[PDB]
Formats: sequence, C-alpha cells, structure tokens
Amino acid sequence: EAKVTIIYAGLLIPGDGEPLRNAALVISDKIIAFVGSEADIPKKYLRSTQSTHRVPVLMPGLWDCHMHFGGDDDYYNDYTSGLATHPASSGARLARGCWEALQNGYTSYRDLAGYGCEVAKAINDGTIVGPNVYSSGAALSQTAGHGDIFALPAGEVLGSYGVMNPRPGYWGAGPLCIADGVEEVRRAVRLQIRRGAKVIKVMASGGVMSRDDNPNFAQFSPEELKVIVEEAARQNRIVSAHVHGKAGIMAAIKAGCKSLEHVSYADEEVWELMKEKGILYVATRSVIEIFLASNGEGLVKESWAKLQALADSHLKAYQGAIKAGVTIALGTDTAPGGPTALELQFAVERGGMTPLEAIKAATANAPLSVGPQAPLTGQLREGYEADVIALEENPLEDIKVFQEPKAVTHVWKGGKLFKGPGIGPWGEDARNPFL
Amino acid sequence: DEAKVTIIYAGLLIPGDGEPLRNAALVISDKIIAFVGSEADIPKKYLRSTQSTHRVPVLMPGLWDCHMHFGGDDDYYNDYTSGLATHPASSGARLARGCWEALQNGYTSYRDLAGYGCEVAKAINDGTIVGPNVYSSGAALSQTAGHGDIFALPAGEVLGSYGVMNPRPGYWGAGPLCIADGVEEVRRAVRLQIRRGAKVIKVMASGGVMSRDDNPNFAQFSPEELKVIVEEAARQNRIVSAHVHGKAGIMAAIKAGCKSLEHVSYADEEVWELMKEKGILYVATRSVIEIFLASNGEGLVKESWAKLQALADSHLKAYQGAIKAGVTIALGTDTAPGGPTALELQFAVERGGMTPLEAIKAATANAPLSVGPQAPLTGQLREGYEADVIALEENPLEDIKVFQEPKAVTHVWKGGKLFKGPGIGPWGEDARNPFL
Amino acid sequence: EAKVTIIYAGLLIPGDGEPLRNAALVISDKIIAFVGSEADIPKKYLRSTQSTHRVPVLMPGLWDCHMHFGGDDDYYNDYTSGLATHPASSGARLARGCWEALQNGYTSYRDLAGYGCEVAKAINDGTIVGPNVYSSGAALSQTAGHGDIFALPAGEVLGSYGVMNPRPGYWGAGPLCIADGVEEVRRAVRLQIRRGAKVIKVMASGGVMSRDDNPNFAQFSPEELKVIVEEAARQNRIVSAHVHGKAGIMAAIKAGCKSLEHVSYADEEVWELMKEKGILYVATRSVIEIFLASNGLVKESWAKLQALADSHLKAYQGAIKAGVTIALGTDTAPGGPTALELQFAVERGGMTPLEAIKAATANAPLSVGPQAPLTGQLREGYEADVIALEENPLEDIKVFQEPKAVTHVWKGGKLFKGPGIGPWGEDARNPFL
Amino acid sequence: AGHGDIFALPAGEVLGSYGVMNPRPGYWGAGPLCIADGVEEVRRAVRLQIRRGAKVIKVMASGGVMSRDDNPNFAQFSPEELKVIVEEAARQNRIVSAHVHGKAGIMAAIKAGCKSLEHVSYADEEVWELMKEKGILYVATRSVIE
Repeated sequence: EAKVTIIYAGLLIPGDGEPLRNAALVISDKIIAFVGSEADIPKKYLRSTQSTHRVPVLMPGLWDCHMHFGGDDDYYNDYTSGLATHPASSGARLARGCWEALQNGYTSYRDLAGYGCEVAKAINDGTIVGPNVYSSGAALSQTAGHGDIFALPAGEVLGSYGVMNPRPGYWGAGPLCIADGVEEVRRAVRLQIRRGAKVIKVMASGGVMSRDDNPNFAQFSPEELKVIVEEAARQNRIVSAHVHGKAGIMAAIKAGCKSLEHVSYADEEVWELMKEKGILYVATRSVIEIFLASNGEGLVKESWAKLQALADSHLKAYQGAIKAGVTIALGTDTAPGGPTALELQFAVERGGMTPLEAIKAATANAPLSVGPQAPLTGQLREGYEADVIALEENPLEDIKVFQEPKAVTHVWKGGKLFKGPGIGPWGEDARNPFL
Repeated sequence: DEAKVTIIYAGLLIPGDGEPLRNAALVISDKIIAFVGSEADIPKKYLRSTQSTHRVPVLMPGLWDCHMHFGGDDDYYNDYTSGLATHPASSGARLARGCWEALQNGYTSYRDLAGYGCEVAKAINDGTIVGPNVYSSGAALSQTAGHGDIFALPAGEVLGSYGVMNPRPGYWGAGPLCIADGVEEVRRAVRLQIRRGAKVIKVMASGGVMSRDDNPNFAQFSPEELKVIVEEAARQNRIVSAHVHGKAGIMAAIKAGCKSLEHVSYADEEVWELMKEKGILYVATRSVIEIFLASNGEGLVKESWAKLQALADSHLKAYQGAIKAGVTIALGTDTAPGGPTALELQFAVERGGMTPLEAIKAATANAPLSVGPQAPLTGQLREGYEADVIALEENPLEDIKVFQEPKAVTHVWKGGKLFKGPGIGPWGEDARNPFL
Repeated sequence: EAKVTIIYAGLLIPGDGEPLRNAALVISDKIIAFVGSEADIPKKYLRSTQSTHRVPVLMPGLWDCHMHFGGDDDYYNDYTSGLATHPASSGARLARGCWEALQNGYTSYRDLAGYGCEVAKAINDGTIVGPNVYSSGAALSQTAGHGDIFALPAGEVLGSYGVMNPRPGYWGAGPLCIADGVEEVRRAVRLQIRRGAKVIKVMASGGVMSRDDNPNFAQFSPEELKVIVEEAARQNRIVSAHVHGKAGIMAAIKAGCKSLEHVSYADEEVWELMKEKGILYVATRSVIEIFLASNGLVKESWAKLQALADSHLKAYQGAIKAGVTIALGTDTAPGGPTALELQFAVERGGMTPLEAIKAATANAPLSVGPQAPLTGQLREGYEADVIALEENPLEDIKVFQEPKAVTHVWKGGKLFKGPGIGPWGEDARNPFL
Repeated sequence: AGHGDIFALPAGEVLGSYGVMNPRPGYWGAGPLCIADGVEEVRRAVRLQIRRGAKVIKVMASGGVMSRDDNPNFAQFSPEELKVIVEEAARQNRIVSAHVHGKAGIMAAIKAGCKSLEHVSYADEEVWELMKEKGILYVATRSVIE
C-alpha cells in the first residue's frame, strides 16, 4: 500500500507560477500526487491518507547550485588545506554540514569541487542525512589555473591531482584535478564520472583575487574545452564553467558549456548568447559581498580598487542578465550548511528580482544546473519529486525569512519527513544504522 | 566570567570503583568533578553559586569501550578489501553518525584500534561534530602475511597502500592498517601513527580468529620487532595493545612489554599470573565470539566450524579464569562506533561471571588503563576527576541489559558539557551551526 | 599625502624625442607628474615638494632585455652548472648582481633563462634590492635543442627539466625546461606562468657554437611553436625566440613570436617581416664580441664563428638602416657588463648615441609586450624609473661604463642611489629585525 | 613525527622531500631538514650533510617548545640511532649538537656523545655536573623564550 500525506497550505508557492491561497498538496510515496485548492482534493486521498498537516506556507525544497564539499581543517587559509586535510576529517565535517542544510530547507545541492560523490554514498545508504547531492567530483584546472595551489611547488600539486602516474592512495579522487592537453583532459573528465559525478566543472578563467592568475584572462585552450564538453555530453552531463572576464565567458560558451558561474563581465552580447543557447547564469553574489564587507582590510590599495571595480561589473552583469531575461539559478559558493539563504536576499536586493522570481531561481530553475541528470523536481506539481518544505511566515513579504532555520518547520525529501514536529534529528523512523 | 557549577542529586550513585551511594549528590565545576558524597554534605558555596540543578534516579561515570575500529566502510566488499577500497571521505561521514550514536548511548570514551580515529577526532575537538573522547591507535601494525594483511589482494597493491617504504602523494602512512617487516620498518610504522596523533599503538601478534589464511595459534612479528615497537611507543608515553589468541602470541606480546591484550583466547593459569604481576590489561571482546556462535557455522565447512567452537570454549574459560584470578579487566566490543557495545556488559556478567557492579568497573574505572599514561583522571565519580557523567532512569545493578536501551540514558555530560538531556538539541547545549 | 620630488636637469633626455636643456621633472609617489622646462613647473609642486635635486643630466632608467639569472658555481664550464649548482647558492649570487645592476642605473631586466621569478620575490618584499625583473622562468627547448645538456645522459637531463613525472624537489622550476610534442609544450608554458613568468623564451635554432646542435637549423616543430605562442598569448605574454639561421628566424616569425634574439642571418626579407608584424630585434652583439676577442678552437670551427660574426654584424646594421624596432640586450649575468651593449649599438650597429639610448629605454618595454607598464620614458603618467648622470652620454656613449657617473637612481619613485643614501636605498631597515 | 617533521602536511610529501630513500632529481638530500628512521637510514642522513660540507651535525632529541604535536618533555630518536649519529659525525671530526628541552632528551643526548646542547630547558644539578664532566657546551637561546 502507498503512503499518502495531505498538506493543507494557507499559501502555496509552486516554484514557477502564481501562488495559491488555501491550497493542498498530496504526497504518494516519493512523488507529488496532487496540487490545487483544498476544496478539490480527490476523495480517494481523503480516505487513504496516513497523516495530515496544516501549515501557513508551502513551497518546493531549495537548491543551491554552487557548493563545495571541502570539509577542510582550519589550519591553512588557502587551497593548501584541500591537499593537507585528510578526507576522513573532511567527510565527518561534511556530515554536519549536510544535516544543517536539510534543517534549513535545502533538499538539493550542486557540489562543484570536493567529495560530494563520496559523501553521497553515506546519504544514499541511510547512514547520514542530507540534500540530494549532484557532484562534479574534482574541479578541472590547467597547470597555473584557478585550481592550482600556487604556494606549493608544482610536483607536489600534480603528484596529488594530476592524471598521470597512477598509484596507491585514492589517486584521481580529490577536490581538484590538473590536466594539460587534449589527451589528459579526456581522462580528467572520465575520472570524475568514475566517482559518480553528475556534472563537470572547469576553471575557464582566473580567480577573483588578481594575485597569481588573472580573472580577465581565459583558462584552458578552446581545444581542451571542446573535448571536455564532448566527454561530459557522451555520458549525459553538462559542463559548468568558472568565468569572470569576457575572454573566459566567450571561450566557455563557444565550447558548449551550459552553466556559467560568477559571470562578472557579462554584457549585452553575453546575455543574448546565453538566452539563445539555453545557458544557465549562476551569479554567486555572496562571494563578492563577503570581500566587500571586509573593506580591503589587508590588501594593497590598488588591489582593493581592482576588487571594487570587479564588484561593480559583477553587479551590472547580474542586473543586466535579470533584465534581459537570461535563465538564472542561485548559488552561494560556500561549504554545506553555509549561509546559502543570503543569496536569495542578494537576488532581490542586488539583482532586482521580485521575491517570487528569486524563489523561482532557487527552485524551479535550479535543476537546469545539472542538465539531463535532473529528475522532475524543484516544483510543486503533479508527477514531480516530493521535495517540499513548510514555512511559518510568507517569504514573499520578506525574503530574509529563509535566514532563520526555525522558520522552516517541515522538510520532506523524496516524500520522507526529515524535519517536523515530533521528528528526531535523523528523520522519521530513523534507526541506528550500526545496530 | 564565572566557573560553571552544576549540582546533580542522585537516588543512587555508582562511583565506578567502590560501593554505590544512596541519596547522593555530585557537583561539576567547569570540566572537573568538584564534589561527590551524600546530598546532606554538599558544600554551601556550591549551593549559592550553582547555575542549574538536576535530579535523577541513577548517576554513574561515562562508559568506555576499549576495542572499537573507526572503519566507516562501504558495504561492497565483505573482507578487509573494503578498508582499502572505501574512500576515507565516505568513511568519515559514516563515523560521524556512529560517534553521535555512541554519545547518545552514554559512551564518553572510545579506544580506536584500527582506522581513522585520529582524523575524526579533529572534527570532534573543533566542535564540527560530537562524540566520545577518542584515543586512537591510527593504523593497526601487522607483518606481511599477518592478521592485518588483505590476503585476497596481491601483495604489491597492499604494501603500496599500507607499507612504510615509497613515500608518495595520497595520504601515505594514514590508513587503517600499516604493514612493516623488520626492526627498521617497524620504527617508522610506530612513528607514523604518533604523527597522526595516536594515543595508543596496536599490533597484530597472532593470527586471525577465522584461521582461513593466518593461524590464531601462531605468533606474529618477531620478538625483536615487538620489543622495538614497545620501546618506540614508550618513548612518547604510549602503551601497546596486542591482538592475541594462541599462547605463543600471548607470551611473545607479554615478554616484549605490551600492557594490554585483546581476545586472549588461550590464556591459562600461567598467563593470568603474568598479567597480574606486570599490570597487563585483559580485554576479552566476547561479543565477537558470540556473533559467530549465533551463526551456527552456516557458510563454513564442518571442520572449520568445529575449530571455531573449540576456540569459543577456550575463550570462555580464559575469560572466566582471568576474572576468578583477579586479573584487571576492561570491556571492549570490537565493533564500529555506535555499534552494540552495551552487549559486552551483558556478556561480562552472563558469560564471564562478573557481578553487575564489577562489569561496570570494567567499563568505567578500569578502562583508562587501556591507554596507559595518556589517560587523564577519569572513569570515576570522584573529586578532581573529569566530568564525564551519565544519568539513567533505572538501576543497572538489578538488570545489566538496561544499557541496551539508549532512551534509558537520560543525561550525558562530557568534560562538564551537556550533550544529551531534557530540552537539549542533537548537537549538545548551546550548539551553533559551525558553518556560519 | 603624496610624496613630491623635483629634479632640475641641465640636460634632460626623455628616451623618445629631442632632449631639453634646463628642464625639470616632478615625481609624485610612484609616477612622473611633470616633465618640461624649469620655468613651467606647476606651482602646486613648488609648494608641496619634500625635496629638490639639481643634476647635469637626467634620463630614464636603463633596460637590458637579455639577461640570465643563473648564479652558477664556477665549477663546470658548460650548462652542467645550471643543473649542478644548488639554487640557494644561485640566489645569493644573484642578490649581489641585482645590487650592482641598480647601482649602474639599470632599473629593468628581462631574464630569459633562470631564477628571475624566484629572486623577484626577495626584491618585491624588500629583503634585497634590484631592477624590475620580467622573467621567462625556464627557457623552453626540445630534446637535443640548445637548452639540452648534451654532455650529460638524457635521463638525468629530462628527469631534472622535463614536464613528465611530477615529484618532490622543486619540479618545474629550473633554468631550463625540456618538452617534446604539442601536449608537453602546453604544460611547459604553463609551468613558467605558474612561477610568475612575464615572458616566454624558446630555443628556435641551434647554439652559436656548432658542436652539438647547429645554429643554421630550426628547433621545435612549427606545430609546437604555434601552441607555445597561443599559450603565452592567453595570459597576455609574448614569446621571445633564440634564433640564428634563417630557418629558425622564419619559423619563429610564422608562429607569432614578437621578439627575436641574436637574429644572426636576418636579411632584407626578415627586416620587412619584423617591421610589418611589430617584432622586436635584440641583437646581443656583446656575446659575439667576447668570442671574437678570444680568437682553443679548431681552425675550421673558428672560421665558422667568424663567418657567423660577419653575418650578425650585417644583419644588425641592416635592421637599423631598415628601421626595424630595436632594443638592447647583452646575454650576461645580473651586474654584468651591460653598458658595453650601448657602445656596440653605436660603434658596430651605426646608431646615434640618442638612438642607442632609445633602444635601451623607450623601446625596451616592448620586450615584454602587454606586461609592460607605461615606462622607459621621462613623460607625464609614466613610472618614475629615473637616473641622473654627471656627464652627457650623447657626447660619449662609454660614459655608462663607469657606475660612479650614475649619481642618482630612482625606481618606482624611490631613491636607491644618491648622495647620503646607503647601500640598500633610502629609509632602508634591517628586514630581519 | 619529530620536531623536524611538518605535521600539517601529509607524511608522503614530507618524506618525499626530506627522506633518505628514493634518490631522484631535484637537489635530493639538500634541504633544511632530513627525516631518517632507524640505524641504517641515520648513517646516510649524517653522510648527506657532510657531503654538502657540513661542519657540525644537528639532531632533534626532544619535542618542540610548543606542545601541539610533539612534546618537549619526551625524547626523540632511539639511543641506538643517536649513538650511530654521533659515531658518524666523529669519524669526520664533527661533533653533534642536540635540540633538547626535557630531561629525558637531555640525558639521552648526553649518553650518546653529543657535545653541544641547545635550549636545555629542564637542566638541573645532575645535568650541570654531567656537562662539566664531559665537556659539553650549553647554548641557552633565551631570546626564543623572551
């Protein structure tokens, strides 16, 4: 017999479309069986329902499309810590982060550098809890690219992350992958798919800080990028590209990347291209706002001016893409359980989205971030996956409501209740997996 | 700011080593126990200053298990291949659940004897997750063709992963097992575990219980290697724990200076006296034998099943004999974190012949002996000792099986901090999201 | 609150353009705020100036566009020393050389093989002093190219300098890089950028000595050269090519190299190509003059060297007459006899002393393409790399060969040599306290 | 796991750089630190410094002054290794200098034949007489504590 749950909602926000007043939603097992007004609930569900809930606001589970599953020790302040941190330490930390994500109403995460694949195995076998994780495995970078650890010598970095010299020690399974040339890059992509990656991530321009590589300059050759995209496509993955400057943006687009990150120097030409080819825009404004709040605290005056210049372009680019009708999704660029809700605030207060459009970007649009790997999800619609959250207050009146996890009262993932009144930390019917 | 003072009134207080007290009270000041005795004798200064008070039926020290393995393995391979094949990020995530579950059951200290205890301890100590105090061995040390080897894989794959030659990228020297042959290599083997933060050293000193590949009746490592291993551990104030079944292994481990023995299946009168004389801890791990006894030799050949039963009987005699002879004993299960550790207390009583009170002594007061000089003053409800304290609904002295229901453990303190109790969230009192 | 310096000059040589008599220059912080005649100094600077100087001759800081930061031990006489010398020994030596360079009025160096990137970190953090260093990192060579150490076996050389087999021991950070094939050469370029290289250097023909490889034959395939140039261009670097014979010269040009070194067999066809495409000519005549002054070689090998020396002279003179853009380079260690190259520009090339100075100042930043700031000229808005002289070099170009004649040296507006100024520059502190 | 080890990096990276096994290109055996375990390895460790022209040999004979990773109170190296180290230095007319804090380290270094001690933080009456008796130099390095 099927497990039926009825949820009555004062306000129901479907994800893409006008909200409904005095609505109801039916869950049958893993899927959403009915959505519409309370009066029109099909009678068969009224007869069979195992339980009913009554909440002020109901909506789809939230996505963040730019996470990194690092779980780093707090010893080194740069990417050295990705290398130096033992992955067992990382996985333990990510377990807390995944718990915290789900308690905040985030039911799907796109991991773009780290151990998402490996940690997903502990979610999927029931040992821990968390969002659906769609991981890139390692971010792919060139030597001297944004993925390289410039402070370490090169042999140490490529010994750890290169695709030559197979060896013991979990070779080809770190947060970063360095490959140079068409030959190496084929293996780079395949090594992530091997881990179970459901997306591919490349560094296609320099890092936002201008110290080693330059954000204005492209990374990888067009030849390498095209192969990377072809390799991903053959297994039904799309590629996501880290891009700031227009050189990087255009090279990534030409190659066939279907998701761009940051996109700091996107202009009219870029917005039209992205619309034309169905390329997703993930701004990660949180990352810029963090360093803006620092005020150039330890930085040299000219480097701080450079960061502000980039911050202004990034704002124009984001606002322009929103005005131009480019398809947008929300991503924070943080660890699991990080301040992802802020990105919704920035979508409204910086981007100029309505609260309703901001929610569309974190729900209905978000599965586009993994292309053909997405199930029917991110919307409260019949036949879609039952990833549903309930709120105490109406986020359309204050988008900051998501920044208080107590305001998220109920969390369903695949029809299963992971947070709610009377529900323990590890979800309904949780048992000790080691007993 | 103030010292944090907590007063706990207990209908029955079980100190760990000594007669229980009725209508007692315990005072916590910050991380240590400030007072223990009868309710009437609480020093007045604490009555004035206390931040909070609790009232529980039964109070006792936090429980130790002295034989855990922090593996966190994927379920794919059924032998030790999974230790090698499982990515440690998968392992750590699993061990995080297990550590939570341990603490909810009243286990405030664990001795990890093969695995990622050191690496997972960093996530406990920085507040990211919660768990027991973890005293880890890092990797178990084994010889080539020892109980730590993965016989089903070819040798170059195993020693490439776990050997102490050929340094390389990929977290070299930081797995669940370490293979070393010869005095030179075993020095590095010990040092590599200390490097990770190991607070104990574990060696395979005889074959595995199953007897498919190596033989439990035969000793492992040379006496020369064992002595060096013990010297290396001693120089950094660690003791060595030895996996031993047959008497050859037991005697070699004893001669070398090992201070804790595991399983000890063929211990006899001679062994019990030696262990008493030299202050060597006996950790029986009866749970491991009971598991395969409950199977009835289902997947096994008739002669191999008979051999397992013979070993099971010796192990029982050895355990009972050691208890009768007054050898110092501690409890260990040989399971993953959050495993069925409470059963070992049942077996201490129902198999070993301990009183429920002696069984509790073995899981509390005696247990820090399992890590030698690395132990703080803990495992007892005594003034000056660490405030690892648990509260129960029911009296375990009347039914030792009470520990098998985690709901019966109502309050858990670790270093004076409340990790379980009425109104306390899953990650302990005053828990914050560490990622904000 | 800006730091303002006024310098009055009896003669001011801007670098590109007619010199001015009785001029003045204003420095504000790191840049040049004003250049023109003494009478026209904007009054705001007269009010605010922290100090004033009065010198006979003022000009931009000098560039040398062909240096090698080797710092080799004196033990081996060939490239074995690059391999055998411990880099700590090298860096110590280069520190002296960088000091000496700055005392001679050389405020920018282009390093084309060695540890320029690594030594630049000690200049930029204030620990030592020296010119602005624009380094190539390692010179890129093919196996059996001019960068190979033929006297050592091949496994030793490629173990040290190859781009396969990452390992401990500062892999990918030596004075030479050996790469074969399009795949390897991509990494070769990236490995230099990783170190902070602001230019890329390739061996595109054999060495001037004809013993192992031949100067008349090209090196690397056109396929590899094109990729090398593309890889450099993507990070806004240009490629400099070591070239002697015409085969090498033409291959380097075709690929997109923007600077050529030696250029010994350049003819009419080459000069027009270099003009058309904006390719810089760095002759390094000093290198030829050294071996000419020697006359141990076999008779036929000495004739071959003389033949090459004559072609090199014709090529240089022809390029000057044809109006190819030229810059000066010596091919020596830091603190080496770089000033001699100016002498050879005049006495061998046929440049006027003014044109020779243009080649060592105004034209020289072209040697690093888009990595150059506005520098090499005494002009408003340009970087304050300025030197002062006791005597007029337009009357005797050999004046630069006496470092005592260089009385004041400014780099980024900071005084590193001048009356009352200590060895480590103005306001120098012991960095280790 | 001694005071010369870089605990924050994984062990393969450190011993790849500073160990005395696996000779390779890249100025092997010529860094600021040398990691060696066992009598066999320590012989080469000493010889590798002499090779560079070393006019003294330095050992870590106890933990670092900070008590984070290793412990200053505990000795480092075995007496067996220390004795060989001293014999190897002596054969080329070098003495050994020992980094020592705790008395365990101080005594082991003295017993082995070290002729210079550094820091010497837990030196007491017994130590002072020993150092006088055997002609062992005391280098306090008080600046580091200050």
